[PDB]
Amino acid sequence: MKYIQTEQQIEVPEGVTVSIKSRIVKVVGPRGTLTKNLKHIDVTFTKVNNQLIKVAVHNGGRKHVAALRTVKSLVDNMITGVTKGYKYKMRYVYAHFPINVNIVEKDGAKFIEVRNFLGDKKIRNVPVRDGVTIEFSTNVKDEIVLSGNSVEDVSQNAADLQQICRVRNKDIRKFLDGIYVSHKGFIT
Amino acid sequence: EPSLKALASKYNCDKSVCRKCYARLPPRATNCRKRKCGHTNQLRPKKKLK
Amino acid sequence: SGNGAQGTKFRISLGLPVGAIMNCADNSGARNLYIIAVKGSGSRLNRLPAASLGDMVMATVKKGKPELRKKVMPAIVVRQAKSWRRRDGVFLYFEDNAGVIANPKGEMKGSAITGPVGKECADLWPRVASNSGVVV
RNA sequence: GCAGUCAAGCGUUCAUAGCGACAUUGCUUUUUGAUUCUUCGAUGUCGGCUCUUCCUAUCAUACCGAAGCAGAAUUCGGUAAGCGUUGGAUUGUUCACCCACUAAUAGGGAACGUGAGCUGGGUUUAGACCGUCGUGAGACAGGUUAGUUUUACCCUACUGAU
RNA sequence: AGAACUGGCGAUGCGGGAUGAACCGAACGUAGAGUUAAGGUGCCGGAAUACACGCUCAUCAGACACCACAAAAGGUGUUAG
Ligand SMILES: [Cl-]
Ligand SMILES: [Mg+2]
Ligand SMILES: [Mg+2]
Ligand SMILES: [Mg+2]
Ligand SMILES: [Mg+2]
Ligand SMILES: [Mg+2]
Ligand SMILES: [Mg+2]
Ligand SMILES: [Mg+2]
Ligand SMILES: [Mg+2]
Ligand SMILES: [Mg+2]
Ligand SMILES: [Mg+2]
Ligand SMILES: [Mg+2]
Ligand SMILES: [Mg+2]
Ligand SMILES: [Mg+2]
Ligand SMILES: [Zn+2]
Repeated sequence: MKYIQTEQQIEVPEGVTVSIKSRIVKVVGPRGTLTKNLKHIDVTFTKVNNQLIKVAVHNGGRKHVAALRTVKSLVDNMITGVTKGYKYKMRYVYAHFPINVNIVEKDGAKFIEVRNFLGDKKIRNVPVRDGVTIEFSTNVKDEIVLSGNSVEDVSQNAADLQQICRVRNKDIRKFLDGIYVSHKGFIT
Repeated sequence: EPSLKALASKYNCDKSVCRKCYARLPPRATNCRKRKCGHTNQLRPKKKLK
Repeated sequence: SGNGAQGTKFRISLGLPVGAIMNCADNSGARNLYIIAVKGSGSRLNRLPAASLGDMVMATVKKGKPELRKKVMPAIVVRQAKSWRRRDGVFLYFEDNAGVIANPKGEMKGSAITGPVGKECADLWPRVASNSGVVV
């Protein structure tokens, strides 16, 4: 109904510096630097002090206000990404055919290889996005760990691994074979 | 593997189905996301295996 | 050829369209075979299905034992009068057209074949090769 | 002819996997009627053959969702007309009915596409036969047999050529 | 297809509805000036890309009587009650 004013608060810890100009957000922390372009929302940022940043929408409708809270979450994820990081844990689920997963190098592209999924002869490869590191945890059976500063890069990279192992022409209720995200958390 | 079977069932079995366009939906959804059926609220749970 | 064939066959010039009558080279009691269809044939307007050496056809016995007549049965062509080219560059042909009565799996109804048998047919159908005396 | 809404019930339990009574809202012009506006100083009339293109209410092929989807097979639905959709016996047939191959043998439109493109078996001139009807001449959307298919050199369109 | 009252077309141009026998405006000797009707003023096109308060975003939006079509039933789309 064209609300006069809507505000959201963004906190920053001691070790994180945030520079915003012309809707360009650069977050620098102990773990690195993240950047984001937000020239599609029409909001205004202001600085209250060294530990608080406000974002506001003036004379906005229901749909415009709904995107204001999205900005706060996106900026907050950048802040905690450069401080705590993100960790996604995935498990291998199979009934008969073991799933073999290894990191391979192909023309300097840092791929990950999936072999013998449901006995398939086809070789499955998923590119590893920049800034994402992949480790195979010990003392845990069939677990792969993805880490990075960007939550979107880590989450989407893990999503690619789930989609590449979809069963076709079978009852997926019975054939529950694949790799699935089992835990979302932080590096620290 | 009861622990791993539950994890896989969360993505393959714990879903809702639209009664008009058969779209696969979150279990707690109230309306279908598809524009083809006009975001209808007529939904049913996904049938369990046997 | 249908089911029961061992391997594939290089293309051979067709010389036996539907309606052709070929000799029966086995000892099942039939004297000729009247081809009504060709297994694995394609579709084209006005084009007659045609068979060559080694093809499996559907045939009816016109002359022979009474119990073999008035019915449809599969058959395999073993000789061809139409000339065809082999991949070694040789054009060759037989004196007559001949076939043998078989089942859908390719097993022969009879147990003996008179006259020569083409090499392509023998390799495709193991049962024909067993009952054949001279290949080519 | 095709498609919705409602849900008493069918479905071992279980309205809506797949179906669905009693009612009710539409769409289509590939059926047949209703009408009589155009044409009787004439728009060549059934079917087939040949050839091009269009529609999607999709038979097959590509990728998917759903199931009372273990596998195999099948069923319901979505995006999709890009690409295919046949060979024969009987009948003038459209239609129909069988045999067979096939990934499949989906449904339609274009003056019920297409006769100065063909063909002329049917219908629908004059000859002739039969049955029933009529005193009779003759009648029969009943059966049967024989019966002339004309013209492009003009304009445009199209295909090639200066 | 067939009646009732009135107004029209037929017998009638002119401005408007892109286009149209019947609708809207208005009925006609030859000319000049001024003002209007119905309908219009982004460009085609003469005339404000005027003013004011709201509503709507459609991967088939909508756009002006006669008139060149759309319904039952639905949507935590958005708005008001
Ligand atoms: Cl009479
Ligand atoms: Mg004339
Ligand atoms: Mg003409
Ligand atoms: Mg004429
Ligand atoms: Mg016609
Ligand atoms: Mg003619
Ligand atoms: Mg013509
Ligand atoms: Mg003509
Ligand atoms: Mg005739
Ligand atoms: Mg006559
Ligand atoms: Mg009248
Ligand atoms: Mg008059
Ligand atoms: Mg108009
Ligand atoms: Mg102007
Ligand atoms: Zn839906």
